Amino acid sequence: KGWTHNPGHTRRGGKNLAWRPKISDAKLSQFVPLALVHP
Amino acid sequence: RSDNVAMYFVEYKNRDMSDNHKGEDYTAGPERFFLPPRIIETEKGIQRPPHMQMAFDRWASKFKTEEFHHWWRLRHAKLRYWGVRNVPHPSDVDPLWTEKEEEEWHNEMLANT
Amino acid sequence: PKRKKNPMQLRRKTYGLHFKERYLKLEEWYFCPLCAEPKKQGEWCRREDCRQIKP
Amino acid sequence: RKALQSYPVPPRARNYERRWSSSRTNPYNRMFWRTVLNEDFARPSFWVSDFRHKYLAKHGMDYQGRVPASPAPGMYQGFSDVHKILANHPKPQRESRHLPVMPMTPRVVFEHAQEKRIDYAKKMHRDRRLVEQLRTHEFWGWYMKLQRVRGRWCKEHGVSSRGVYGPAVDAAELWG
Amino acid sequence: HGKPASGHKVRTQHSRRWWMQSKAHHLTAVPHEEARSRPHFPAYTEDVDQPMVVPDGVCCFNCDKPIDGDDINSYVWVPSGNARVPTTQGYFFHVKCFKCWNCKYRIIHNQFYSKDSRAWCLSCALGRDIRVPTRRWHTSYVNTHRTGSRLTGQFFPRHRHQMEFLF
Amino acid sequence: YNSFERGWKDKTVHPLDRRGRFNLDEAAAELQLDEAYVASLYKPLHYTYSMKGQRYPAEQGRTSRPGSLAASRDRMFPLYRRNYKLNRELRVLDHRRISTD
RNA sequence: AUUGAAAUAAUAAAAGGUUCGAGCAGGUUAACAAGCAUUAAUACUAAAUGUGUUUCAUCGUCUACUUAUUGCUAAAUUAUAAUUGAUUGUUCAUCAAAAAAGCAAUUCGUUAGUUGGGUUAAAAUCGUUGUAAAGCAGAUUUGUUUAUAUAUUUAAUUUUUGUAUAUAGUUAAAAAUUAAUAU
RNA sequence: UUUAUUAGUAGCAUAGUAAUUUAUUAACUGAUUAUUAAAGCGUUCCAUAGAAAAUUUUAAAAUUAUAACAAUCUAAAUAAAUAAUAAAUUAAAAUAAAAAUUUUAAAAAAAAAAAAUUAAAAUAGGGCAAGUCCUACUCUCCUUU
RNA sequence: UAGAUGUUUAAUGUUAAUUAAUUUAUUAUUUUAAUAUUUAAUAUUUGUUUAUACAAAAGUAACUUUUUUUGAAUAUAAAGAAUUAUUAUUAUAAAUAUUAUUUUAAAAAUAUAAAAAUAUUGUUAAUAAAAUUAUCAAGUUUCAAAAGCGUUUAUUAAAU
RNA sequence: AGUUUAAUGUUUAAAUAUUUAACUAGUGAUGGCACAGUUGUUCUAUAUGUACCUAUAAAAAAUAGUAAAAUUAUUUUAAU
RNA sequence: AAUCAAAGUUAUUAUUAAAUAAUAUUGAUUUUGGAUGAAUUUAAUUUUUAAUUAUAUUUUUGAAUUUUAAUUUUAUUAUUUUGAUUUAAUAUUUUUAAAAUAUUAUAUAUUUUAGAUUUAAAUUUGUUGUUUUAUAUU
Ligand SMILES: [Zn+2]
Ligand SMILES: [Zn+2]
Ligand SMILES: [Zn+2]
Repeated sequence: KGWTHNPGHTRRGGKNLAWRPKISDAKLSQFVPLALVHP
Repeated sequence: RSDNVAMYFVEYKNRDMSDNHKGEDYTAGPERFFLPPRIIETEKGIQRPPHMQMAFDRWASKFKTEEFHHWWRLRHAKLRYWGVRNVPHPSDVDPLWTEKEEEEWHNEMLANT
Repeated sequence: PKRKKNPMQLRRKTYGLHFKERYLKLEEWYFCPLCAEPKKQGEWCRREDCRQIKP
Repeated sequence: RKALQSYPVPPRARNYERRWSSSRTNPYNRMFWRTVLNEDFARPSFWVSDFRHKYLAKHGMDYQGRVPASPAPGMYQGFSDVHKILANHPKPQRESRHLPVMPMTPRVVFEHAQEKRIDYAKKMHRDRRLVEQLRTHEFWGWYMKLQRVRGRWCKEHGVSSRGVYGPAVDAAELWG
Repeated sequence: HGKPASGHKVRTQHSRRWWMQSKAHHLTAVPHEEARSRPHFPAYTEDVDQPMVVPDGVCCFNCDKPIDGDDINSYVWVPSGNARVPTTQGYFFHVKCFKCWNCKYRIIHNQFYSKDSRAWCLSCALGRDIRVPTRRWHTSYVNTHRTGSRLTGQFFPRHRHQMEFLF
Repeated sequence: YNSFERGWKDKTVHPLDRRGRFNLDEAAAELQLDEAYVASLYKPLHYTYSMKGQRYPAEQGRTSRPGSLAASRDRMFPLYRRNYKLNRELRVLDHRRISTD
């Protein structure tokens, strides 16, 4: 009842790297433009 | 007809250099299975090695009896007990080899006469 | 089977290239010049002429 | 299940019982050692073990001799199925002096029907090998005609029957 | 305290005290613990050392009539291991001369007692008197031509026979 | 099977036992064994002696059919007719051999 | 209406629950095992096999065992398994279990409840589903969408100096040994 | 409170993995000592052999590690049964629900193997209702010897 | 449109006084009973090759002409599991018959295991009574608990 | 070599068979005929007495409205 | 790729069933015994193969009930000689067995696409389509 051959929490579906890049939201949030001006 | 297994005809290569099957024909099987195979008429003048064609009729000798003509009659009852379609009744299976088919061959051994 | 199949279920059976290729295909053939009988290629008779030179 | 009293002779193999014992064969060779070794096991078979009690009374002694077998004529005349009040011996006789004759009980006749069907079986086997020692005996005798007529033919036609090579590959007595 | 202390006798044929009580003590060398165990005897006693053939000066022990040489299994050839004394090989009897001489019925369980060159039934030859069997009276149950006697006696290594591994 | 289509035929009848043609009665004369008896050795013992046996139904022969006459089990299989002289002479106990009075 | 008790392997005709979209009483006092509102969901555990969560500084979640198979801890391996949730008809049956018994225990008895040894656990896969495939191809790929992802059983370097009573930090080698493209 | 002999955490009502000792790297094992055992107990106890446990130890079954097709069990051609079957063109998938497990409703999407769902199951498992059954004893009642 | 405020059949349908177009309108979404489908392009089936005993029950789908004896009479091949199926019906006896029913070009499971280095119980509720073998098929030992060897429908300190 | 186990089989070749473990020593027992249903038999398990002992077979209309399954005819004409 | 809505006729053969009717009846489907019988025996004071015109009484208070109808008088146990009469029912087998309309990136049959959706019955004791039954044809 232990020792999985497959360690880690690599999710199943969210793999497109364009609409869900594998970047920790801690390091990805710093690009969310909270002063967005041109559009 | 009994299953879609294919049927190849494996034959040894050149027989015109043989000594036993010199000019035989295989377009059709022997009539009764104890009868020697039809020969190409262009080479009808062929005789065989005796040890081959004297031991054959030694074997073919058992089907020329009536005890096999009883085992033939009988077998047709088995194939009906096991019902196999299209098997004639053992009452109309008149023998393979017979006395009328005896007279030719004893007079076809004119070599030893 | 927890349901019976309407024909439109039985009819989808006849669309895949498995039904078609198994049942509904005509075989390519031609006349064996020696036997004058229909014949497929690569197959021959039990007969000297048909067996020496493949018709 | 076909009560044993129906069989001419009681059956040879006698099946028993014993959910926790699985073996067809009755253990003979144990029923034999007892009986041969212990005299008492089998009931005396009255006569051969009477005739004392009739010697002791009339002679004042133990018989002290081997008792005659084959009970005297006239003994056990009212008995009908003796077979136990005896050994399996026949009912002795009448009280006569006529030559001994087996009273053809249904049992004795059956034994006759064995010793004829024993001679029958040993005769159907004894002459299978007698004709089997013609078929194979004469097949060989004929087969050597074959290797002779093949032996004669294979010299004029020169087929050495030893490969594509000439005898010069043989004379080396190697593989080649 | 595993509870079901009364049991099935589950072992027994899985012991080493068993493996020594299953052997046969036959007439071979086969020191011990090497003889066959389940059937108690090896099939096909090889006898290349001495050919073990039926002799020519052969005769019935019980009847004394000469016996067919070897073309037949009408004779019950009991080779009592190495016998020599009854004949060059062991006692010989036609199948129908295999009865007890004194009581004249069959030799029950086939153990006979050679009384002065006439096989006597063990029970009569022993003094007992019950003198008629049930099944077959005047013909024993025996096998013919040693085929019933090859459960015992003289398997292949009948001696030291070390010629094998020596030079 | 040199058939190219297996069936109740072209099943090579004996692809062994090449030593055919046994003249039993002729050979039985050498052994002096009652020619009628020897030939019985070489067919299932059902067919000759009064023994319990299993027969095929076609072997039994049919009633007179519209297509074929009554084909008795004998006239189609002559050498299978039981010989009850040869049975009795060999297998059954005669009154004679046990006549005691 | 003319006594009181039992499981009898109790049953037959019905619905309706123990294991729950909500309840109850006995774990350091208090947060938690869990005797009543549904409903062929037809026991706990193990094996295998997944999963969406959520949880500090990269960033994070692969331990294997002993005793008992109860389940969850104790505790041994230097150092020791995040927490929730949905999960097991595929696999076992150990437990729990239906006069086969027995022990102590309650019964006037029939019997009842602890404990131990016993005690079938199962059908041709139709739909969905998914893994593959459809015989095809001179060519990976524009966009869909992703079983697929480098580390969590620790060494030896090297800087052990910075800082202070001991001493860090990028890395590298080795180890856990394997590679991945539908028109 | 028969409880003396005797064995006693034992198929011994809980208390428990009994407390000690060993044994194991780790002892809910098992064995030992004694001994107030919820209420064993003289038909007790000892002795005890193939049985079921506990060690030690050795060992071929492919026991973990571990994955490792040699063998036999085609397709096609032929014959043609079975459980089950209200329907389907929806079925997916995500989310809320409201009585329920979720299934619906709604929104919003968008050939062959395996057993996740549909009932992959049979049939066991409950407990309640009315009905009948069967067994039991100081309290009910006949046919009763 | 069409009575009205929603649950008790309309019948001279050949004038049951019939006589060439009555065009019969009346049919129970389940029950059994009979058919037909689905599962089903299927599950089973598949006939290539040969190691002899004889009784009685049991049958009688059963053909007939065949030479039974020296007995009057009497009668001699075939079962049961629903079947031509697992299936030597073991009453006997015997021992060399060249007696004769088994489709086929693949990998998944699975039934199954030839072969093969290490490791030896770490697997598991629990290894060790667990097919055959010519490499000839067998674990040893200690302790504790435990009677008789028979006998049992959930197989034993059952009952003898 | 037919029988306390295990695998396979799971409408299976079987409404118990295949392979296999165990066991196997019956002068005391598959077996002449004999006991029959409120009862036989029981080395006693409420077991069996012809493939569920609740015996079969036979004869009833027992009860079942006290949450079982059903109960056949559209176009209506007073409500709760 | 995908759909597409779809065939009502066998052809040919003749004296049962059911109730009813108030005349017979020693046990239906070979030839007892076949020694000479002892072996081929079903009988007795009870709602029975016997079948009875009232609502008052009386009654364990509650399932219990009415007495000749004309004394041999007809309510009585029954068919051949109208295919025996009548009315209801009607077949059963042999071998028959059939057919040409809706897309082209997908919710469900209407031609002109879009609109459209409890399958019903029960059960709902409004735990209010509560997990029950139905493959279809007659
Ligand atoms: Zn041709
Ligand atoms: Zn002799
Ligand atoms: Zn003697």
